[PDB]
Amino acid sequence: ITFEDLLDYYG
Amino acid sequence: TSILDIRQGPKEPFRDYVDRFYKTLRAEQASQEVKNWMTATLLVQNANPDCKTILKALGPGATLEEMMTACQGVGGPGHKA
Repeated sequence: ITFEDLLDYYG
Repeated sequence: TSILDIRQGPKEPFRDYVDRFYKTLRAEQASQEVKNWMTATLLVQNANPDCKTILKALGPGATLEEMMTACQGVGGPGHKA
């Protein structure tokens, strides 16, 4: 996974 | 702190570790591209042994949701005795 996936998940 | 310093506790829920990793990585001074690479490598690398096994098995195409599901209860179940 990418940082973008983290941003999407928690954002 | 440094993203390099974030590692899953021996019994820490994977969901908790991902949250800590995200919080630290947000603050890290690096390019977006580099943050992507950090996520793509370090998150699995610095998972505890039992989660790390599961995550490698799931493969590189796994989603965060899928990783969360697969690691549920590893180290746990964490209910009061």
